[PDB]
Amino acid sequence: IQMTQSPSSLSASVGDRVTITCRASQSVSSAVAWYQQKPGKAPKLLIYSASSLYSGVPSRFSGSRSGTDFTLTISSLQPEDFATYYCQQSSSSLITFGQGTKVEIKRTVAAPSVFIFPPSDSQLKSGTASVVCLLNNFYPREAKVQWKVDNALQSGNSQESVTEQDSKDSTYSLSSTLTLSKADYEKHKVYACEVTHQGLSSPVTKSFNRGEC
Amino acid sequence: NKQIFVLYFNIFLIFLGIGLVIPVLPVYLKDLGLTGSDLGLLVAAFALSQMIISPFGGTLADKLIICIGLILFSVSEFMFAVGHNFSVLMLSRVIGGMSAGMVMPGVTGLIADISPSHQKAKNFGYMSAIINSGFILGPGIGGFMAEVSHRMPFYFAGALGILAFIMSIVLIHDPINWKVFITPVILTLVLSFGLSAFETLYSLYTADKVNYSPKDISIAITGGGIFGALFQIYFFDKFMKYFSELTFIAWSLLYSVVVLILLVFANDYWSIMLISFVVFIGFDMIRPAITNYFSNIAGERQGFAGGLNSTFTSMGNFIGPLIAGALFDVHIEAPIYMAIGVSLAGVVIVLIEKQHRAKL
Amino acid sequence: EISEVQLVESGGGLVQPGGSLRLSCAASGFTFSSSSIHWVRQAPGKGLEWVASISSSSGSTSYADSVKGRFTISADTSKNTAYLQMNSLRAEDTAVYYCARWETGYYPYWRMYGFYWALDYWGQGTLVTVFNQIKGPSVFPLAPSSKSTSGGTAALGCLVKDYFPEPVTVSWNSGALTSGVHTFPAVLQSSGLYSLSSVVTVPSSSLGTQTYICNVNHKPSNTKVDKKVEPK
Repeated sequence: IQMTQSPSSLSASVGDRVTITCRASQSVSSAVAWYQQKPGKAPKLLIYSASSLYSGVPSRFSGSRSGTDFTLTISSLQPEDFATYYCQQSSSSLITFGQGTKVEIKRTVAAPSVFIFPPSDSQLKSGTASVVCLLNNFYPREAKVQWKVDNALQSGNSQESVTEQDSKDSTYSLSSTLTLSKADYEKHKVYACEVTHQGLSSPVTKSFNRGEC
Repeated sequence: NKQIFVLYFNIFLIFLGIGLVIPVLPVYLKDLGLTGSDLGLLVAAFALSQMIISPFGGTLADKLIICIGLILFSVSEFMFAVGHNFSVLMLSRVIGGMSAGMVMPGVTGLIADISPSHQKAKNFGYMSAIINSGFILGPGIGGFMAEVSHRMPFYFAGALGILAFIMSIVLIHDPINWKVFITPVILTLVLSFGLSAFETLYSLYTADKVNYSPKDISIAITGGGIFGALFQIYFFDKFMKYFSELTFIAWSLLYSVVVLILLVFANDYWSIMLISFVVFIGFDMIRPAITNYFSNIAGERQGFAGGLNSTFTSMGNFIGPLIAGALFDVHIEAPIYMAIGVSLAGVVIVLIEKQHRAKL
Repeated sequence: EISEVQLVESGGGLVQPGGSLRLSCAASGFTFSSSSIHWVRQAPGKGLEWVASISSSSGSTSYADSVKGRFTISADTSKNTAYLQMNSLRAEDTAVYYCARWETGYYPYWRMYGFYWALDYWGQGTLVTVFNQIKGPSVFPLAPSSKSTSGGTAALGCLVKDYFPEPVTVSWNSGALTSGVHTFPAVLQSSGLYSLSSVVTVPSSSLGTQTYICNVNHKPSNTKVDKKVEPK
């Protein structure tokens, strides 16, 4: 048994209508619940047996059975409705949750800022001299970096992780870290990171050189 | 003419008091805990407090029972409304079952002797139409009152109860053979095994077939109640013909199984799904039929006969829904065949009359 | 709504694979004699997943197929709690195990539509951590250069390299700088040692005057290393 749930990211502005759908692999019954989980807290129950509002829950969270297409419909989103929504199948004593739907706030467009940092002087003792090309205060998510050293692409040596949307400025932030050894570092001189993003009108690519000149 | 009109209000209050608790219970199901087993026990309180206590009414019935039972109802329902904790609500439903299983034999008996030898038409038709009117108007009245001070609906039916004493004490005035009981007393159980198992699950059978939001099914069943009432008002012609005493039940059961069979193959929400509510008409000519049958076996002491009804019809109405809910999950259509099965069992048991009529 | 039912859990922490934990979900404030207990979990990052269950009275210990047989769940009604064994631990079992309770029924009323109820109660959860190659973190500072991105604006931070296991808490000037801190979630590196950097945004003209130090309170390695950031 599975419970496929789509979509897995909603960028919906405040007060608009959203719809989240689950498709049971087998038609079970009217037994589906719709949890929500704030970041780093406990899930709460919103709708139980696929149609009934929970006590102490705003009237907007209107669920709807449709065949096997159980759906949750919020008429208007509010600043207290920005968190992950899970849908649970209460089968014959073999429970299974959903793949997870996130709901995220919209901003207009923010130009990402880029920084690059030389390797620390204590990296050279351990051989690995990791440099990082930073991305701070942007929206939206879609952005990526193609490194170059002596104007040559690198693949598989850069791992990157996004943060979550800051509570104040409502932007993301990104960082890609490149790890090498002194066997590969010392034969290369010119280092550069290139960033492209939707709000970034043209690619911006500046970085440093060996010698701290 | 006026004694009987006073008398109906007692029965109206009893079943409106059963119907008034639905739209207020979720308010303090969360205020007391009240897990699943506790709620099932709360249901069974009324069942096993109506079961054994009802024949006792017919033990005592040979005026007084109605008034003491109605004071008991008002006190019971007030103490339900107080609502300390489960130790109070459980005993409140037990004493309420006492009251509603003592007044029902009292009314069902005393109508059978004050009314003239035409005791069927107005008397029993309205006594089994006001029952359904109370069941309908329970939640309907409770909808407006539960919004303001959710305890208010409860003692509302409490307050009316005290009113239903005075009218029933100053507007009204006073004036063996266990083998022969066997034919209907088991009979009224069998349909109550499945008819209840039908009705209880009608809101779950037609939410897994063609989709019914709660308002549409309420429209369907209010229409069923109205168009069944308009058939059991002229009930006296149909019982005066159709070989009165016992033959009618068989024909109603064949009609009901026919329309259930037609119901199993009905899609199309408004055309051939809604209009097939008329099934319940065939299930609303039989409750007055068995009540009249009970009043007609016993020449005197009709309280015992009415009580023997009101105990085993409640036994069926309690056993049935548990079974139907349990075996509903193995199918979607499971409740219907229970109704079909018990209806054919009723057909089997009523046609035993010919061998019984061949000897005395 | 007047409810105070609190489910609590305790007993997480570092283990070795093949260890034996036994997680107490100490119930309270309700009649345990007839209720359910359900144990769910959440891996770090992913979504919820159900792993065990029990009915307190007249029930059988239902399990999840992927992790069947390595758990022994049992509820002791005597002391008002319910426990869950922990045996043959694999790296896929690092999680945050909530303890939860659910019911759902129907209160029917004579061919109308009557009821639905859920009763919902959840817990808080204990971080359960799995296979250890315990190592303190190595902190190196990402030195801010002289580039003048936008007037008085600059970025700096310290890199927390080659630690295992989660978590690490970083803070700047020991709580004196939170206005513009970024602690990127840790990424499971290929070599097996997690990494997690942190950077802040500070005015550029202020650099070389104040100080900045990051304090890695990596608890399971009992380690606290502070490195100083200076533009050089």
